[PDB]
Amino acid sequence: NVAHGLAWSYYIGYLRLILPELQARIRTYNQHYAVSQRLYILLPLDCGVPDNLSMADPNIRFLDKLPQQTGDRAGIKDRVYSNSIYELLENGQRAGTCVLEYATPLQTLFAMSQYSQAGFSREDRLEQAKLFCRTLEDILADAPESQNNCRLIAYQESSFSLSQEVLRHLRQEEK
Amino acid sequence: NVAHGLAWSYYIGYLRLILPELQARIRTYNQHYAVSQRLYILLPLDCGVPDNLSMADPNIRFLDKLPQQTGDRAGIKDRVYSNSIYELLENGQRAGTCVLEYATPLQTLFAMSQYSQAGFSREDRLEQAKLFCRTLEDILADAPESQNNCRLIAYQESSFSLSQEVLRHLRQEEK
Ligand SMILES: Nc1ncnc2c1ncn2[C@@H]1C[C@@H]2COP(=O)(O)O[C@H]3C[C@H](n4cnc5c(N)ncnc54)O[C@@H]3COP(=O)(O)O[C@H]2[C@H]1F
Repeated sequence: NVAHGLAWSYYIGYLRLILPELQARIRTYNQHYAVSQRLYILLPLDCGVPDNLSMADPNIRFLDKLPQQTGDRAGIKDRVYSNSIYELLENGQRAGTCVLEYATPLQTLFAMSQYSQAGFSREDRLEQAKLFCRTLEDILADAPESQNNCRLIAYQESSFSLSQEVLRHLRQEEK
Repeated sequence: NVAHGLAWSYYIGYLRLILPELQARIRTYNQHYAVSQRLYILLPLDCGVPDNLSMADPNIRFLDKLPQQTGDRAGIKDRVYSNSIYELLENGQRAGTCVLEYATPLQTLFAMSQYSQAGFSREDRLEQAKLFCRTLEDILADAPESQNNCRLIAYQESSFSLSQEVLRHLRQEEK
């Protein structure tokens, strides 16, 4: 049961910090250049987390980075928190724009199954992925930092489109 | 037993990535400006991890940052990995220079004890801190990425000097 600590580390280390300042950083980018107002976190339950989001789906294109967020943390001066903005194509048309990224601990969970010393078996990846997604959902429900500033996209994979899955959450948000 | 996953997340997410390129980044800084050749990770077993290293000890002074390390990870373009270099004073004298930082998961472990939903009790901080330090030691022993490029400083706290503790590991390294 190591997915529980990873979910809390994901909140304590990442989301508790960037979410309060997130909507102010998006308004900064929009005024100089639109992008939706919340961060969309991808949660593939098969634990397949590609490093390059454009390879997962050609219709997901990188556009530009948000302004950086820096702070002194654990002895590191101005540790850099940056997020990438993606345009989601549909039938050759720009169907939306948002800040999109995977949940890094999912791949961190994936890599633990390879190492023998971790004691984490391959068969447990899906169960711990659901637990990570479920524990993260329970955290952000009571999290004061998250006031409708974050959206979690969880899915299981033989035809599938991540652009359509992301666009689904985008369209329903506009209502 | 959540400290086990945090140690592996610390290795998979951070040390597996920066250590292979670490010694090349130090040689870059030294040639333009010396600093020791390995990264010193602070592991206070009381789980007290200040954000500003200069507050922990006045004799630990920030000097300058290393060149950044960037890579595309989990959908984020050019995620920034940066480390701070510190000069350690002794009796008003510069007694050494090295890349120094705390282990971030230690504070991440510390914050989990506050939240009730985490199910992590305050009394377990010391035991999990030792387990995190011990599990991290077992990982870096078999880690091919770590070939004498990293040093772990673990300690327990009524007179104590972190500068003296760090300088102890520095002096013994030179032999
Ligand atoms: N660049 C860096 N400098 C210093 N230490 C770093 C580091 N990268 C990693 N580490 C160490 C390894 C450990 C687990 O690394 P991951 O497996 O990537 O899981 C991270 C992913 C997410 N996350 C946090 N910051 C960002 C960000 N800026 N961009 C995108 N995702 C982020 O939050 C999780 C918990 O973060 P943490 O700071 O509590 O623990 C980290 C820290 F101990």
